[PDB]
Amino acid sequence: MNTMLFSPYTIRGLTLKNRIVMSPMCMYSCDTKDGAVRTWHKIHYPARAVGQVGLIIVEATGVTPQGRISERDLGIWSDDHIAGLRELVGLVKEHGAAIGIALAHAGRKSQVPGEIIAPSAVPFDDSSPTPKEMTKADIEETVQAFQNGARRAKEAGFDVIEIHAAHGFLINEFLSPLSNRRQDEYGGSPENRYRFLGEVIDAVREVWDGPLFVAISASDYHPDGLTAKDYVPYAKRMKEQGVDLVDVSSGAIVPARMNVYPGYQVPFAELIRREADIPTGAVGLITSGWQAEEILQNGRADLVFLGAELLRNPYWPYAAARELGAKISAPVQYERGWRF
Amino acid sequence: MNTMLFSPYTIRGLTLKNRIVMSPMCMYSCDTKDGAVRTWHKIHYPARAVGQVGLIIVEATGVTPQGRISERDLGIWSDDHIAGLRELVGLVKEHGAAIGIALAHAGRKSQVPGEIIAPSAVPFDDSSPTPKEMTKADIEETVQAFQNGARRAKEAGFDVIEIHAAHGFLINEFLSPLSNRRQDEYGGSPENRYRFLGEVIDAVREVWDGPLFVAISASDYHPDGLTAKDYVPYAKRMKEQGVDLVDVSSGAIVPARMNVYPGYQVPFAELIRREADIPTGAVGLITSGWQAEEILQNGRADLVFLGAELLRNPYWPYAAARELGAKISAPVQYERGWRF
Repeated sequence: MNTMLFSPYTIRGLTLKNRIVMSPMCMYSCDTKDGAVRTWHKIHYPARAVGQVGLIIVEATGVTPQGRISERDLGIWSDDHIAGLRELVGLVKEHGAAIGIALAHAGRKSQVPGEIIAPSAVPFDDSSPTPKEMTKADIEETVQAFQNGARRAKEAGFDVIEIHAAHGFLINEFLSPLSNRRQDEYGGSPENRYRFLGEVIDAVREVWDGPLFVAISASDYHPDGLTAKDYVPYAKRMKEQGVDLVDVSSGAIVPARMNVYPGYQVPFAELIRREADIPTGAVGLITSGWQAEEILQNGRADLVFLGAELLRNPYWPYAAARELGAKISAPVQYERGWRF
Repeated sequence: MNTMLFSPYTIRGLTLKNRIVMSPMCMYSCDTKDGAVRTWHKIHYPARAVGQVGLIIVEATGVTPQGRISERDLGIWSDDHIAGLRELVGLVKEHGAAIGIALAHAGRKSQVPGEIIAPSAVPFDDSSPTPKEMTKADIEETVQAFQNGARRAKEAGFDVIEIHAAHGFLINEFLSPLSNRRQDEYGGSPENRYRFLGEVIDAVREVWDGPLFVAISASDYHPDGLTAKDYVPYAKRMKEQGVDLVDVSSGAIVPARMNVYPGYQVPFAELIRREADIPTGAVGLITSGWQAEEILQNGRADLVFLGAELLRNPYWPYAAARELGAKISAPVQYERGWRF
């Protein structure tokens, strides 16, 4: 009847109607290949809003055309993108939900034709292009791209920003010593590997005072790589720098074996939560409403992030609320249809 | 593995990918009160298309402003409506589904301010306005409105048209002797009560050669009213007149007791099907994929029409296909998410 999953959650001054969040998931549907928002996105994202998702994070959006994963990604490297994005914001908020955006750079895992960049000139695998080692100029400009992305997102009317430092992409690559072999201030030590992310958090916080997430991969799944222990100092640092919540997933820095099963990334989300004393978001194989409730109720995370579950059902919250016997607001058009 | 629910179904030359159909359900979301298509409709209808519904019938659309149920309904009484509707058609078809529209007149059950019309000047209940008995001129013009609605729907690019003669609305009111007390060619006998619908089917068929549904209420649930027996001659007539399928629901002509339970309108849909030798669509409380499969497999109907089920889940076909272990096409963006 009276559950935690469907309880409000305030981040800074922004209040989410529930703890359900849509994770960023690339839709590869910018057919115009210019980072533009499209018909697809205007159907896809508000559908989850209608289904009572409390916070919807728009897919990894490239801060530069270089930093796209693919050519068919969304972009925010130009003021021309603000209008497309502002409409998307309107269409999602109109139907109840809050909206965020994952500012992203794909680093050495970019599949865009041409030069791709990374902290060190070291490919993802045997089959991947070797990226260009970044100059201090490249670094500064990339931090600047992130700041501009944030400025644009603010102007488009987003409620939340997520700095995307996960899944083997640029920022994640600086953090992991597998990929960061630099011998200047940006590599070589725990504090140095953090600096890139740190300057991005500062750079974004200059132009944006709203709710701020950071996505991480808490484990590299590699003997010589990082583990969730390593992100505890980093999360403590993020807290001081003003990061409000940590979106805790894992993996994808280098090819690796991964044991996948229900809530397999929850203990990462909890370790960072308790040890760094910072709010976290759990993600990855959260099927039922029951399972989400246990996560929140046992202080494992503060928001449950959903992925395929919301691709499989955009109205998953209604399904979960039936399963938990909870009362939630139906759009007025579906009140009688959602017979409680 | 290999099921009937997810088998094609060709009507005239139009082939539906499966037997799933979204029933027309009024959304009361024309806030501009001018019959215009709106943001709401452009999210609502393509969401079900994305979820692999084979045929989506747009809500009861008023052929005149008088024939709206409410002021916030969709309309098709003007050529100005063609553009709004053509876009909606585009947004639904773009994402796989076929699209239809229920041409509607609300008769004496209209709640629009001003004059409402009916075959006889007899209200719905004690609490309802008394309608204006229709002149032969009124009749002709109403048939003409229906024809124009069809012409516009064709021009907007709809694949299917449904003449809405159900749920106690205008055409249904001519058919039922509860509501039709006329003593001219339009009332008094079984053949006379049919004539209004008959002239509408002819009038629509003049301007439209595509797939044509007719919605009926097979039972008035009243001792002196019609029963599904009575719609067998009428369905035989509809067949000759070129009607391709009959959308068989029931009730709502006058206030009445209704026993409601799973597939409670299926035997209506089957009687008309076998006895008139015409394709039918079953509707009303069809929860599972299992239950839909039995209907199709035992020749009870040819398409299952869905209502609240699709308000509760727009991707119900995916749910049903999991339940039946059937292979269906996911939009390319959700292929991996819909892991089969």
